[PDB]
Amino acid sequence: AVRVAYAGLRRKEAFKALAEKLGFTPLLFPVQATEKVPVPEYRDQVRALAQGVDLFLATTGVGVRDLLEAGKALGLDLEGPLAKAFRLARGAKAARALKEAGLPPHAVGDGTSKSLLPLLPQGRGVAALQLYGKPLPLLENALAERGYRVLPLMPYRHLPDPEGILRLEEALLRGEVDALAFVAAIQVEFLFEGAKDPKALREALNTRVKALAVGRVTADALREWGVKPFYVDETERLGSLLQGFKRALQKEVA
Repeated sequence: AVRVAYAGLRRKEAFKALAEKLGFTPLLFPVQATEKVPVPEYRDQVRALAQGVDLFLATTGVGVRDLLEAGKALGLDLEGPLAKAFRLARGAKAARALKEAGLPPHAVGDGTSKSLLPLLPQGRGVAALQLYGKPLPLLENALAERGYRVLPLMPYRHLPDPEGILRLEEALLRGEVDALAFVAAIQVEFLFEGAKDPKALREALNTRVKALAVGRVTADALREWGVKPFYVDETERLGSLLQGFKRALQKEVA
C-alpha cells in the first residue's frame, strides 16, 4: 500500500481516516511543535503601523485581510498610512487582497519573498512587513540594509519541531515514505530550513517521494526549495488532496 505521510498538526484524525478509506497507509510526521501561539506585541505593532510607514510589504492575502480587519476593530485607520506608502506584495494573493482593499500594490514579486529584494526602494523611514508565522531574516535584513526601520506584523507565531523535522527527514531518506502531504507553506519551510541534508531531501521529493501540496502557496514553497510538486490541490481541502492524489496515481498507470 502507498505510504502517505502528513506534515500537519492540525487535522491528524481526518488525515488518518481519509488515507485509510482510500487504501493508503497513513504516516504522521509533524514539523511544527505546537498550535499557533499569539504574539504579545501584535496590538502595539498595528498601532505603530497606524503612526505611518514609508513602505508596506505583504506576504499573504489572508494576512492582509486579517491585518486590515484587526485595524478597523482596534479603531485604527490603516488605509490612510498605507495610501501614502510604497506597497509591495510578494505574490498574486497578497496583491489581490491589497487591490480589493483599494490599496493596489505598486510592484509584485513572483510568490517568493526573495523576489522582493530587487524591488525594494532606496530611502530612510519605516517598513512594515506582514508575516505569516515566521521571521524572514533575509528580507528583514534587506529592508534594514536599505535604511528602513523594520516593523514586523505577525498575529501568530509558529514553532518548528527540530526533533520531528529530523525524524521526518530520516524517514524520507530511508525510504519509508511514498508521498508526503504539506497543508501549509510554513511546513515546507520548516522542513527544509531545519533539515541536515536539504539536497538529499530535494532529490528524494523529486523522484522517490511524491510531494503533495494543499494550495498554490504551499506549492510555491516546494518549488522555491527546488521540489516539483507531484500534485497540487487548488481547492485547499485535505480531503480533495487525497482523493485527487489517488486519481493521479491511477492515471499514471492507465
